[PDB]
Amino acid sequence: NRPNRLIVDEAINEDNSVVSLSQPKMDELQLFRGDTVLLKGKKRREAVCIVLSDDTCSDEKIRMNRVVRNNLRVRLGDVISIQPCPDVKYGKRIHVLPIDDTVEGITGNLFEVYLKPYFLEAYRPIRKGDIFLVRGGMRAVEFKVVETDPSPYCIVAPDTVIHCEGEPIKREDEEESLNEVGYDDIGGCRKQLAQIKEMVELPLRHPALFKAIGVKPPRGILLYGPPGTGKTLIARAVANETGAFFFLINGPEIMSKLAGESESNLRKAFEEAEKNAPAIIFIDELDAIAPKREKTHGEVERRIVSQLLTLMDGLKQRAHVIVMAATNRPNSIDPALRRFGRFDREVDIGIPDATGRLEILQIHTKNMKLADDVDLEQVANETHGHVGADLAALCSEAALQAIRKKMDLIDLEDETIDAEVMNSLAVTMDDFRWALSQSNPSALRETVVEVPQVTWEDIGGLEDVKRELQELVQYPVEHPDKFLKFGMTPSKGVLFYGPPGCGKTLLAKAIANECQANFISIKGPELLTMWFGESEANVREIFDKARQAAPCVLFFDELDSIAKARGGGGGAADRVINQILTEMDGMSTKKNVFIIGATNRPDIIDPAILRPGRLDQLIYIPLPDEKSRVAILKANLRKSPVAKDVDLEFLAKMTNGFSGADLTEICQRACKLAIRESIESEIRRERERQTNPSAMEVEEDDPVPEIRRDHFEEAMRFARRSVSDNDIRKYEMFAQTLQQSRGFGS
Amino acid sequence: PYFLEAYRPIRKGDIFLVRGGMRAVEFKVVETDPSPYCIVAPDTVIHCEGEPIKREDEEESLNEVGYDDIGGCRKQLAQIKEMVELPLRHPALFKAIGVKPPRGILLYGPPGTGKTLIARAVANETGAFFFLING
Ligand SMILES: Nc1ncnc2c1ncn2[C@@H]1O[C@H](COP(=O)(O)OP(=O)(O)OP(O)(O)=S)[C@@H](O)[C@H]1O
Ligand SMILES: Nc1ncnc2c1ncn2[C@@H]1O[C@H](COP(=O)(O)OP(=O)(O)OP(O)(O)=S)[C@@H](O)[C@H]1O
Ligand SMILES: Nc1ncnc2c1ncn2[C@@H]1O[C@H](COP(=O)(O)OP(=O)(O)OP(O)(O)=S)[C@@H](O)[C@H]1O
Ligand SMILES: [Mg+2]
Ligand SMILES: [Mg+2]
Ligand SMILES: [Mg+2]
Repeated sequence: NRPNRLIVDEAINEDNSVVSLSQPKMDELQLFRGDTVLLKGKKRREAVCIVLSDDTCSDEKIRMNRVVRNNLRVRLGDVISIQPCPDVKYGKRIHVLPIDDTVEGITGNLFEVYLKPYFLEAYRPIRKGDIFLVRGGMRAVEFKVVETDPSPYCIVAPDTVIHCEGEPIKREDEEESLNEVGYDDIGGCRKQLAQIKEMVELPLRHPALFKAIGVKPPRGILLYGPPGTGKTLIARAVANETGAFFFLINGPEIMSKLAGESESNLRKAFEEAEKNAPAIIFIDELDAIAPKREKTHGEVERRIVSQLLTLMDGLKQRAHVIVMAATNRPNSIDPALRRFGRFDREVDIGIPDATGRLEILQIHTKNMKLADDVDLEQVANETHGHVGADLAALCSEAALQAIRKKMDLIDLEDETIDAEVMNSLAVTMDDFRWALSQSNPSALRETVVEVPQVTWEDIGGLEDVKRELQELVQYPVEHPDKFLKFGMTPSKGVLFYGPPGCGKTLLAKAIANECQANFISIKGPELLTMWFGESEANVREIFDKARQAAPCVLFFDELDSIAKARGGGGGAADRVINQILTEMDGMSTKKNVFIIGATNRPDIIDPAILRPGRLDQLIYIPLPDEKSRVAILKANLRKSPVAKDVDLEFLAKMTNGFSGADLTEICQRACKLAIRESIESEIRRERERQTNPSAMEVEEDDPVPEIRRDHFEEAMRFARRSVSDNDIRKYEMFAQTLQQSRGFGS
Repeated sequence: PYFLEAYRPIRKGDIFLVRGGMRAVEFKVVETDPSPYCIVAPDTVIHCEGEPIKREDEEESLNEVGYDDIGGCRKQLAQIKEMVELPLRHPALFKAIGVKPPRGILLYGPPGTGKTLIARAVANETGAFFFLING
């Protein structure tokens, strides 16, 4: 019962000689955050590192980098003893040698480019026989600390002369390489990688214990997503990091053979993974082998599908084999493969969000050298609809434009192998600014599931509606116990209705931002574009995406288009509304999926939507008042530089009966007047400066930097109301008599 | 915990079964000194040391499937017993009657509701020969 045996978890820090610990474990273990610890591992191999602190780190777990993890012959979830050692002295001679595979391109220097900035103000604790890694110069490079004269371990001081001359040596056959793929090469998919580790790590770490329990493990894991999102990468990383045997079956490579060779290749893969248990068999591109029953023709294709089903069912009589697979959508797989005892667990890898895209861009720009203006958060906010492969291509294209301009400088003697041109080489912001425009993203039709970025501050007015939406959406998530006590059940749906342009889409986004839930937006034209024989699996697919990503807000915008397409034979409108109604009835509230609709025409809505148990909360969103108009105009003008002279309350008194869209239109029109005036002034000053050279005052400056009362008072003369007064009386009537539409009605 | 406040009447040569610990376990009462049958009192010292022995080839195992592994389908299992139990219990008598039995029984339902299980249980519990063809 010792407090020094610890177990490895994933690393957050980026350094090669830093381990992390939580503070109570250090205080029990008598360690401070400047110490120099010694770490023992399997096959009697040990390491030396600098410890620091963390709060996200637990006590039963230590977080260390992959380079330390591979110098200890340790994988994820293994045992390591830590002990303090202030017995570390400085050095005199330290002999390093590169490793033969990483040094086949460059020749010339290795000391000043690589080793010189690495040990400067670092004092990295090294030991004899350790491999370390340096990034820089569009390449990563390995070295091994071969010999220390104060043997065996020391701290690299400026006293130590570092021998970097000799032959790059060969590897030992059990040295784990650093060009392999691990968990740090994957970004933007934290949750899914956690699920796959939970499913897979225990039945492959502990086969004997888990056989001795008597529980069944999973055996079929189907990864799916759009093309190019890193599924082959995830399977390869789980295989390398658990250390299991790994056999790869490729889809076209099996279907390209002749007949009896295809059957025997499948059978040999499953037998060979019997022999070397534990294993992982990865079937890449499954829908080339086993597509739909109606899309196969012949004897050979159906015979291969039946072969694969026999082997998947016969895995039960085997020991410790996981079968993974990958496909671009689940609906094209033969549905007999997704039963029980076959591919029964599904993991969905989607397109990344903004945090994900920044993390991809940081992965691919490791070995490159960036210029000092390049801010990758702006690139990550610009690139929308990019999967990971597109971001890798964008980084590669920017690097090639930089090397092309340096061949515009240096072309004559650049043909030799120089390290200096690589030293000077840098990628500016305009290269990324170029390659952003000449890039063709590939996931724009895909439905986006993310948290929105519209807070409550973008919305002006509407103060009781916000309270009512909190009490509908947020309260049965945070406080389920009150609803258990008082004996009621929460409701499921809301319908917003009202005049055009008053802020319904913004409210539906802001409550999803408030509750930190996902958000799926569907518009009426998107449902009507879905075809005659195609709308069915599509509406079911949207309600499935809502169940997988719960707690969710599923928002049906623009219902008046679906209503107007009925009656001019409008059969597709009736088919879509009936199928939405059936899916709402089937939905059980124990996943916290919450449904919202919105309409500008509350007179032609289908009354069966308003039934209790369906969208039966009716919130009327009206034209704003004078205080509300002041709040709207303040909300739209937060980014614009506005002069002090502007009176907003005067604009609110002058604009009566406007909606929110018209107030935004007035702001847009005034800003265009400002840009026109500025460009006239720049043409006039350029003309005058060029027509009178040698001017005594070279004073470049903003002539008008802000928006004054002239611009708003001119933009006010072109204002037009969007909602006429007869319409206002009709919306006031429906505000009270909408709920009576279900009987005979009107 | 098994024999505590139980006083279970045992006999020499019987197999019994204990559940617990994410596993079921078998034992056989091999030898009683008041031969052959007795009641397990706190007087009895219970020898639980030795080698776990092999089975006899006609010992019916308890990892097989019977009618107690099926739940939630009382009515249908009653129908299948009525159709099947008499023509397989008494073949000679039923041939001597002159009535035809059924010969094709189609079980159907959604995926995952235990159809393979029901057929396997009827096969084990009647003791008929059983051949499995897989599609
Ligand atoms: N999440 C990611 N993080 C880092 N790199 C990624 C990521 N996703 C994709 N990539 C890069 O994109 C390349 C192609 O990804 P793939 O693994 O081929 O994706 P995929 O699932 O194979 O798509 P298909 O349908 O097989 S073409 C990878 O080799 C990586 O370089
Ligand atoms: N209450 C409001 N506060 C701030 N901006 C608003 C408000 N209402 C409307 N806007 C602005 O007007 C635009 C239209 O708002 P939406 O919420 O999309 O209105 P809508 O109810 O969906 O009606 P339409 O048909 O879509 S214009 C928004 O993008 C805002 O720029
Ligand atoms: N009524 C039940 N009582 C107890 N366990 C059941 C029951 N139904 C299913 N199971 C369990 O579910 C497992 C799978 O059932 P199966 O016998 O495979 O059903 P099934 O009819 O084979 O479905 P398919 O279409 O063949 S995949 C069984 O091995 C049992 O563990
Ligand atoms: Mg692939
Ligand atoms: Mg809108
Ligand atoms: Mg079956």
